[PDB]
Amino acid sequence: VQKAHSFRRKTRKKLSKHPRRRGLPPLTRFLQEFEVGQRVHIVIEPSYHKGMPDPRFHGRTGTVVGKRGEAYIVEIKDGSKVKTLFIHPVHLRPQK
Amino acid sequence: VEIPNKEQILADWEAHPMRRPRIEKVTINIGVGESGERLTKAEIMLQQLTGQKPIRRKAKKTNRDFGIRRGEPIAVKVTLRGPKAYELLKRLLAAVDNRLKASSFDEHGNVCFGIEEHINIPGVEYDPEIGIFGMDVCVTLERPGFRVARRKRKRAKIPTRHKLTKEEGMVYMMEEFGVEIVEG
Amino acid sequence: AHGPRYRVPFRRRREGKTNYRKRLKLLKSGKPRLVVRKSLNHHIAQIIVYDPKGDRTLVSAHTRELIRDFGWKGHCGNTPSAYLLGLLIGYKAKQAGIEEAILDIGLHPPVRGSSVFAVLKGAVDAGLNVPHSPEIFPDEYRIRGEHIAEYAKMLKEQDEEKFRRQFGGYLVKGLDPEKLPEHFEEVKARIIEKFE
Amino acid sequence: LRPAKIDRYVDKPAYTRREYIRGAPGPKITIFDMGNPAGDFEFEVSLHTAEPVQIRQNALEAARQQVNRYLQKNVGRSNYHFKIRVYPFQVLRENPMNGMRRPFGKPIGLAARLKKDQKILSIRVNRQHLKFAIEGARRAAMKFPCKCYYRIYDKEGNDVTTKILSQ
RNA sequence: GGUACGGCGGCCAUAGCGGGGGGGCCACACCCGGUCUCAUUUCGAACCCGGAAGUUAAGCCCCCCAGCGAUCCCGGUUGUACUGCCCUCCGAGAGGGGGCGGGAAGCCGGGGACGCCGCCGGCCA
RNA sequence: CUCAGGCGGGUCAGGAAUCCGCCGUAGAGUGCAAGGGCAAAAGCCGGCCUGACUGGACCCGUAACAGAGGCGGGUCCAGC
Repeated sequence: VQKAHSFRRKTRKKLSKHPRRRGLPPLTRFLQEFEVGQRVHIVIEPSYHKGMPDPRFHGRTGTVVGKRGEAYIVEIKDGSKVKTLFIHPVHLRPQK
Repeated sequence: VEIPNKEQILADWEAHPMRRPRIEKVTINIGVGESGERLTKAEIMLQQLTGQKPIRRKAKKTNRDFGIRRGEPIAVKVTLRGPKAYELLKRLLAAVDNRLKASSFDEHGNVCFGIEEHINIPGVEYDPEIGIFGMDVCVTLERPGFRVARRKRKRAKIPTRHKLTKEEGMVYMMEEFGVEIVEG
Repeated sequence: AHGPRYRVPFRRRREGKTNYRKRLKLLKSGKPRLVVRKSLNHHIAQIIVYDPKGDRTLVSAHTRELIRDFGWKGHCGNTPSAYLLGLLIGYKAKQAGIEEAILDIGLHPPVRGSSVFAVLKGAVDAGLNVPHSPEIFPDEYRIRGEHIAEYAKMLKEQDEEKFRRQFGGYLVKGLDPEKLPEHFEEVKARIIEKFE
Repeated sequence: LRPAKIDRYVDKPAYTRREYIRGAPGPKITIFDMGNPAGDFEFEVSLHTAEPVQIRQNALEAARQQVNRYLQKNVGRSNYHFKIRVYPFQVLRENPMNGMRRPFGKPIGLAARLKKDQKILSIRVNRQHLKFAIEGARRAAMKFPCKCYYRIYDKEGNDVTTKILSQ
């Protein structure tokens, strides 16, 4: 039986959280900032349901191309085409 | 009964003034069991006996066997603290003979009993509104610094050394007022 | 702890000092926060800014400054003392240069007419503007200290032992509970003269 | 019942979750310990399989009955301890026959899935009845669908098969 | 610059839980009383207001431990289990094997671990 | 403000009515399947309210890569 893709389709372990990590995260990730042209990983935080990108892109590295409101604009390369995402910084991580 | 540690624990109470506990609250419950005019009668009874307002304790879950429905006001209760609580406890404990079962004490030196008919400065004014007379009375003790676990800010847990025990509670009751029995 | 699935809260939450849910909302603004805290005998007012390594406090004021540097002879845990400390911290912040801040009463309840809001009124009067609504401040007479003087007069009219127990430290320090409003006006005058 | 060669091998995924397997049958073997489990017996004869296998509950029960009767007859209730170390968890299903249409099978039995060099059963006994223990192990091995061997261990647990048999 | 002082924080158990000893310059507490501010679906219990008669018994602060929990290093099991690429290598089959490249989990033994950092003030100086 | 469940105590009251202590990492609840997330809360109890609104922009998913009418969702500007 074919099943169409939904937001939380086959994310039982991907969006799960460690038992010792329960609760809200530390505020550093919430309050972090990035600059245009920076490269950032996408690590979704399950406990924060706003500004969440599609779990399809969880674990990918993108480029910051601006910031509207509180969310950052991340440009990513899916296959060969370009996709723009709006992600809250809590879901993002700097690339060292 | 007989407490073997009375002497050295007396040395302890006298040596450490802050180790002396006190009755923080006496709770009196009237389990009326039904939401009728008897409930109001018990409410007014405890109002004129204690002097403060009652509380309508509702029923959790529904049980047809006892003729109760969830959320129905069934029983009432009142909490007494301070010197007025001391006086009320004295008169209530005098109501019945000044004897307490030695086994009724909890693990943390908390004791309580029940009275199946008003007898404490009772007043024969029961025909107008009475009939549900009967009261579960439990007393709680505490060494002074137990508000650490009650205050919201910087709440902490008291160690095992600083909390009461059954023997200390019964000896405190004996020393202050009243006597124990061997309950058989 | 019980096992591997036991979640130990943050250190500050375990100690019951910081409300992280409110911390996040306060820090979202990005402006400096005027942190106000109170003890059994003293008040603390500070101006703090965020720093991921650890938040940095720029201007801080303690109520011992009132007793030593400027001269105070009253209990440092009352609404008038809170107002004086708020005025002092506002003047200090304006001297520092910062012009705006947001109040931070920690995990104290927001009950109107309290010491924290007395500090807020003192700061806004000093000049450091903080968003607020005037209805939360304590009464002007309360800030001037009329309540303590009234209680002292009532106690003196009543049995004097109650008055002695209540204010056994003021008399030895050398201050009568009466004329406290005059003492407050004197301290206010010296503060304004020094800072203006 | 179908031939045991159908279920002999372990190529299929494990099928154990009774919360989701509907109509799964109940065990036909309910006794796993016989004799004197508290007794102190010097030697322990264990039967090992030489390859991954699945042993049906029917084979387990047949071996249990044969070995228990033999040991009871030739040793005595209190002079041995016979144990079956493996419980049947795998569920064996068969196609309900339509033909090959909607062919998912329905539960028909259950079996125990065993890995290489794993122990199936153990007989603890003293030096007097070691030959009886060995014969019982051989009789049990005669009832299983794979190749099996037997080993003799002391109370420490080190193999002494060759030395004990030679002596 | 000293301090068995506090406030705001970072990593968020190698930091926790549970125990033993010691302390109160200042400071933090317990503690005393509810006229006023504030509140009890009753209760000054909590929250709030007014203080210092008393106590370091508790919180708090300093030093110690390996009982539970967590987690770091070393040795054994062990290059074991598992696995990527090639194969005219062995097997009736299942499945194994050679060369090159990776490499556990759990358990056993010995150490570690009763937190480490940032900013600013109080008291002394 | 903190739950389920449990231990000890208490007149009627019993396994189960209402109450007093201790333990309690969620073993409760969150309208409804399952999964994920939630402890000074997203749960329980209350106060006020109707942003379940108007005019628009851009972006992701159904439909990876790789085309789409209709639809769902996300990030925002302005008005009230």
